[PDB]
Amino acid sequence: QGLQTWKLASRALQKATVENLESYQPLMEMVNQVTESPGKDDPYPYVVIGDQSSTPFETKSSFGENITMDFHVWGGTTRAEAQDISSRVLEALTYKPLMFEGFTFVAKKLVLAQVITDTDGVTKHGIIKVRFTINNNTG
Repeated sequence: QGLQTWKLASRALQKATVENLESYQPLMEMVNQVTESPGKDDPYPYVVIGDQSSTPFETKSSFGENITMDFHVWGGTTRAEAQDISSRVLEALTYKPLMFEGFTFVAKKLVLAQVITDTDGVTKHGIIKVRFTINNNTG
């Protein structure tokens, strides 16, 4: 009953994560574009959900006991807005706690995204990588 009882439930946490993104009223006034991949050519500031680089290779399965979700945000302004888009997406992510209908997973990962201003004239973008673990998933 507890072998690989996730599968569609783990990816449905991305739907529950999309439910904190749709339930969080301050984020929608900041983006016109919270979408699950389509709308990459839509107006700035805005966000698409997926993965970064050549992360899923041959299979799209994050080892065994893990659920993985990445968010890619292009605001395109200055240093304060990159912390506001990144803090607004994580503030949504724990605004309403992550549960799916009989299934619990906890956000347990170590990452960093740095906000910087360069002399060469670079854009401000936020790349967010989140992993949720079923190991001690109390719920």
